[PDB]
Amino acid sequence: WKQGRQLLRQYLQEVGYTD
Amino acid sequence: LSQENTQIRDLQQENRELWISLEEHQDALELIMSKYRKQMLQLMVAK
Amino acid sequence: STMALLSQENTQIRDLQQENRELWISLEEHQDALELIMSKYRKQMLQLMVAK
Repeated sequence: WKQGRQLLRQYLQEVGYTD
Repeated sequence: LSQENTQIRDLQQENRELWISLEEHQDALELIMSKYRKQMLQLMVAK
Repeated sequence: STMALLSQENTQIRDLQQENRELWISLEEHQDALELIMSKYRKQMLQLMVAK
């Protein structure tokens, strides 16, 4: 389903964004 | 009522879901492009 | 209905299928763009850590 969010979050964390 | 009405309702729900996912993908792409640009600036400062 | 593809119910279905298809294509285009930019980001990061 919409598990594509985990990939987006991986990318965002790789470039330095945080939770 | 009928199954065509059920198929329409299912397609409308899927449409709403897809618009939400596209918003998330567009936002992520904008955030990553911003970091990539700022990294290029820092590579310009270092070089 | 006897109107086939052009019946009111079938055009509603067809329009939703077409728009959902366009959204799915745009999602794939966004994922293609994201993995391409991430590839460049990692390369540039190596150059950055090499110089600085």
